[PDB]
Amino acid sequence: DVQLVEPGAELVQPGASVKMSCKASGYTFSSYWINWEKQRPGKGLEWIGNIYPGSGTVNYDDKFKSKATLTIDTSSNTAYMQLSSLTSEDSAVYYCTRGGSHAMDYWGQGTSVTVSSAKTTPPSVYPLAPGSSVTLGCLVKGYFPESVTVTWNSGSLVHTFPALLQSGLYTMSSSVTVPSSTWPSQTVTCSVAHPASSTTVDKKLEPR
Amino acid sequence: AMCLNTFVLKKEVSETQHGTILIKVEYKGEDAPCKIPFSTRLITANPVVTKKEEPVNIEAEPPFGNIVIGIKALKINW
Amino acid sequence: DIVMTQSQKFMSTSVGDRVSITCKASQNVRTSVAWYQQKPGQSPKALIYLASNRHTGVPDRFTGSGSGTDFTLTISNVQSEDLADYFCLQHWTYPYTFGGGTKLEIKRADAAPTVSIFPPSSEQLTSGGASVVCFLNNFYPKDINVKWKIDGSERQNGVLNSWTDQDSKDSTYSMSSTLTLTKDEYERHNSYTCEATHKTSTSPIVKSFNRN
Repeated sequence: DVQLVEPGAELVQPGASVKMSCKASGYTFSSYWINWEKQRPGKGLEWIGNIYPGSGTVNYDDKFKSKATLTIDTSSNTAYMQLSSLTSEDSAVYYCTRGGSHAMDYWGQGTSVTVSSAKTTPPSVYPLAPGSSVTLGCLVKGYFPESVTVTWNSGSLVHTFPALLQSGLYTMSSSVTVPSSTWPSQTVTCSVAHPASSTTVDKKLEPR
Repeated sequence: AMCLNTFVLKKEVSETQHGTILIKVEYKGEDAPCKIPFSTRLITANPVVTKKEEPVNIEAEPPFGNIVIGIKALKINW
Repeated sequence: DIVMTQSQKFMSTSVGDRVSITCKASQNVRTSVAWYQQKPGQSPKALIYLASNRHTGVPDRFTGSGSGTDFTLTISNVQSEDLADYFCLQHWTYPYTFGGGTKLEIKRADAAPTVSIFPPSSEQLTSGGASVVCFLNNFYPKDINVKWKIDGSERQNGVLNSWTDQDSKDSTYSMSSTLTLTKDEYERHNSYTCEATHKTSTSPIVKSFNRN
């Protein structure tokens, strides 16, 4: 099975540099090209460049010559991309893919790079209880960086709302809808995990 | 009109991901913008020099088993 | 550079229908065009190579066509699982360039939103903050208006709206609206109202609470 392994996320400050890896397995690394792509939300994908491990050939999209540096290590079957003089415009998901005559075939899971001066911050978790089905929720406010998970009743029980910036910090919410016979008679809890801050907060939803 | 001065190889010719050959040239003439003279098949639609300073990428499909750019004309073997 | 134009940012299709997504190249790229499918939170998946060849494992419902400058991806018998962004890519010459993508929306019967309002919690109020939350859940079509009112007067300052992607499970949309005030300003008012205007009703769907 062809696999291109990339780290999930990188958090970096403006003006810094970041180096990400693309570890290839399930095929002969030196026989195929590797492509690098940038994807910003609601934006057109861009091709940064390509690399041929079998020959050492590197081609850059001229738009990224002042931003990206592509390298390889045939001994570890790994391709790397370094992005330097980082700005908020560099915040994006960066994909590697295997290439050749049929273009991008298998793509990596992508590395989500956040460029920000914001400090890693744990979320404040607020219950959302009303003042036949009942809708409940949890408001997950003032955290950094992305992302969080909101789990309802140890995953037994939903809408996850995409995070918004408010301001240099994220805020998201999650709703759950249950029959009015299960709540408040039985406990409904939201479990909020923020791996970046080593936090896990449970909020039991109370009536009133 | 066609470029009348000298071209220099800015990088050794290499094979691309899509099976063409990539030829990076730098122009030395005063007459830019101009059309690059090319003779052996040309893949680049309108190979043109925009500015003297700016190198330009030319792509070609080489036949099985010599390339001439300019008119001391740049010579390339594949 | 070669420009790959996908003129349709969004395409809406009923379950079982055929949809054709176009990709127009700024110059002749012969048959060096690939098509990818991308679902939210996933990496792109290769569908079509060299304009018309289906990748192994790709269903026969997906067909690529065209050469030169006009390319089309056709999806027949559209299913709930086809909800995704589809994009083209030219690999005729460097730099490789992608089309802007086309988001495929699945069309279905109307669904009225389930509207719920929530007062700020005691925990938030202890920190000097107050967020009033309104969920507008499982509605269709996507177009919706949310209006906030404080003691009957329209409030626009401090409202932040978050929209989900179309749900693959039921083809509906959901939205959360949050009105953030200071604890001080929140406690100077009594009634908080969230109103949703949608195709499904002439009069807005109103949800409110009174602090008293």
